[PDB]
Amino acid sequence: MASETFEFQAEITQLMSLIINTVYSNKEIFLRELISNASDALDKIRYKSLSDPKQLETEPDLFIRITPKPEQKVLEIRDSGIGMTKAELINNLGTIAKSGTKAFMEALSAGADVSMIGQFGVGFYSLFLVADRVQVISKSNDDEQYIWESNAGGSFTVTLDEVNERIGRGTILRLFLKDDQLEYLEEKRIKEVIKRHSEFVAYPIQLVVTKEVE
Ligand SMILES: O=C1CCCCC/C=C/CCOC(=O)c2c(O)cc(O)c(Cl)c2C1
Repeated sequence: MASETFEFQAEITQLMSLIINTVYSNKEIFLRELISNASDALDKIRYKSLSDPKQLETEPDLFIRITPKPEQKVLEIRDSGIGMTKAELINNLGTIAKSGTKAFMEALSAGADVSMIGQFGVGFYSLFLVADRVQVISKSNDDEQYIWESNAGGSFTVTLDEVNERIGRGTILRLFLKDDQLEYLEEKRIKEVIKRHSEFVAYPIQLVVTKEVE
């Protein structure tokens, strides 16, 4: 419907502007960070299900799925984890977080690997190494499906989702890739990045491949 607009906490803006603009070389690290977050969200629904198995029924399969959408210059990273309510999207992604965000920027001013970002709990924002815009589409068992959208630029929107496929339960990160980062639409490239840095994941990592017949 109508979107609601929110202001990012200043430190999150600071972190994002730095990441979207950085000339840091090893931009592929974004995928390990998002796979790690997906795995963590799956751990949470699995754990919750130990005492409330009905929570799994909205999506009984536990998976991470990567879907390139070349025409739209989009890469989607989906999980069937715990998901986020409207309030959780606003909370987890924009208006609070803090969270080692300041400490990570300080570690950068001193020379840390950008690749250390996950150790500060803010690996999500590494997506701006390869994307200039993101939609986070999420469905918690506790709320309706919502879309959080950011272009790294100070404000974000949250909208009740009347436009995307229903996700049973979980989260899609829909990355709108930069024009010079379209290699991450390629099956060969995605496979190599996954295999090298995400070796001990307990859930299947599914790659959606679209190919012409004959
Ligand atoms: O806050 C988040 C991650 C926090 C660190 C991982 C712990 C999991 C928390 C559950 C809620 O997180 C999510 O659903 C979730 C996800 O599935 C994939 C993502 O890429 C992101 Cl950014 C999130 C949001």
